Amino acid sequence: EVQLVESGGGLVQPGGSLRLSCAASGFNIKDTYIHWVRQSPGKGLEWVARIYPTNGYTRYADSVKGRFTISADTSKNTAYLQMNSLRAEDTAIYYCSRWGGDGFYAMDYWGQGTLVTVSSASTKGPSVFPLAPSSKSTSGGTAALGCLVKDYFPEPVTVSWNSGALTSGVHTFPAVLQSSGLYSLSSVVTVPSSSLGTQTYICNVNHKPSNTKVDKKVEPKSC
Amino acid sequence: DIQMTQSPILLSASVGDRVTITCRASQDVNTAVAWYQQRTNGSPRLLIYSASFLYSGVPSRFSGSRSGTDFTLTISSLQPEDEADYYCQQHYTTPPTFGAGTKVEIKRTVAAPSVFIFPPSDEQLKSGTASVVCLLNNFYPREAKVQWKVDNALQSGNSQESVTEQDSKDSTYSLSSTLTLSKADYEKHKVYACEVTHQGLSSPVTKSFNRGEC
Amino acid sequence: GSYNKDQQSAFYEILNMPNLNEAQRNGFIQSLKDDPSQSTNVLGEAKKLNESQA
Amino acid sequence: SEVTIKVNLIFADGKIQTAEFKGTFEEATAEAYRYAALLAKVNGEYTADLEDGGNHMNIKFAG
Amino acid sequence: CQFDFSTXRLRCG
Ligand SMILES: OC[C@@H](O)[C@@H](O)CO
Repeated sequence: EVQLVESGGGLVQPGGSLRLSCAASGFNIKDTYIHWVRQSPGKGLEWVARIYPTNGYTRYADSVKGRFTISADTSKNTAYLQMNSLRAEDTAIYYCSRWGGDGFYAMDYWGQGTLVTVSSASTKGPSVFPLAPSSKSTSGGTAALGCLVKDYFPEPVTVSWNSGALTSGVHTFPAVLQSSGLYSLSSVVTVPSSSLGTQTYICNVNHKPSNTKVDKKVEPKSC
Repeated sequence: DIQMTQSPILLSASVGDRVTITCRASQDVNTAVAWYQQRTNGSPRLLIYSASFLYSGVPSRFSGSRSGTDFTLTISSLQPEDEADYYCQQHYTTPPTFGAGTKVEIKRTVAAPSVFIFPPSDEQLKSGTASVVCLLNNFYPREAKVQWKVDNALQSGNSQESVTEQDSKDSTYSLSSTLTLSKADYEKHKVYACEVTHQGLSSPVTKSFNRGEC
Repeated sequence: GSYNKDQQSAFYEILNMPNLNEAQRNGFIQSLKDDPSQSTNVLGEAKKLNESQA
Repeated sequence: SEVTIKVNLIFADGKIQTAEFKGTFEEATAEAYRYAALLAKVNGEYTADLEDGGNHMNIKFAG
Repeated sequence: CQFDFSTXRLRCG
């Protein structure tokens, strides 16, 4: 199974430096080209750099030349992107991909990607509040409940329900940027009304940039 | 450099329809064009390479063609899981470049939302801010108007909306609207109401609570 | 690995730049190590950053 | 400035798709007619009726 | 349409 895994993304100040890694498995990077491609609201999908690890030949996008360098360690089957003199415009998901793999002249495997956020704002962990089910969140024998994940920076946060065992009826809303410059989102799930009180419902919230891990049990209110 | 111009930017069609999306290179790229799909929460996935060749594992309902500098991606029988963005990319010259993308949406029958409301949690009310959440679940089409009223006064500028992408199972949308007040303001008023206007409803639906009620 | 005199010279220039912080200085030095073909470009961008932080 | 041309694509068998083209009015217009011509190859001769100053199009294909 | 990190999807206006 071919796999590429990016790591190293995170919050960095303008002018700052970051180094990304791209760990390959299931194939040898000496047999292919390895690319970095980024994706942003401002420019969409934008090629960044490439390397041919068996001879070290590299090419770069004009907008990053001199500021970024690509490299590869074949003994670790890993490629790297050094990112210096970072600017707001470099804020993006960074993917690594391979090209020419199995003779296919396209980028046929891409990693999950890693987000780089270039900003002078500080890391902030979220507060997690229950959205308790109530007489105002039920109809037709089913009920909605959720978690409000408020005031965090930077992205991302992840939310699951019951350690991932609960996926049906879940809606985790896109994050919204508040006027404060902090993000917020809610995740809700619709369940049988009859399960409230007998089935435990927990939202598992993780904000790695702040090392925030919260497991919030959501139940009906007291009255 | 070479640019790739994709059209249309948005295409909406019913399940089973044949859909066509296009991509024009600013100069000759021979056949060196690939098509990628990006599903919600996903990375780009290769569908077609060298203009017309299907990548392994890709459903045969996908096909690609080239005429000069014009490239097409066709889906012969649109499936709910084809709901995604599609991107073309040339690799004829460095830098390789991508099109701006085409968003493909699924048309389905009208469905009115289930409308719910959530007071601020007592936990949140310990610390000076109050978030009131209005939830619109599993509706179609996407267009909806959500208005907030506090003690019957129309609110403006103090709410934000978020909408999910189309559901995998039923092609619907859900939406949250969050009203944000100081705790002091929240405790000063009584009636909190969300009014929802949507094509599937015969008239607007108001979901309300009095602060302090069970 | 080893370096030729031009490579050594680029390292020396970045090492001595007075307005870089140490994260930046080592980031640029790391780039010189990463890709020798980019030495002139990397040095150029280090100079720009050094100047802007005067 | 930037405009959106909204298009109804009306096929001979009654099926309807919708599409949007964005750009300057002139760019979006050129792209919409181009797209119509391309679909016409497979779906039959097209007719384009414009409304809203040309910002909306109903494009019907003959089959 | 504009790409959004949160969904990894284009969002149209
Ligand atoms: O990639 C995770 C993302 O969906 C959350 O951070 C919410 O935006």
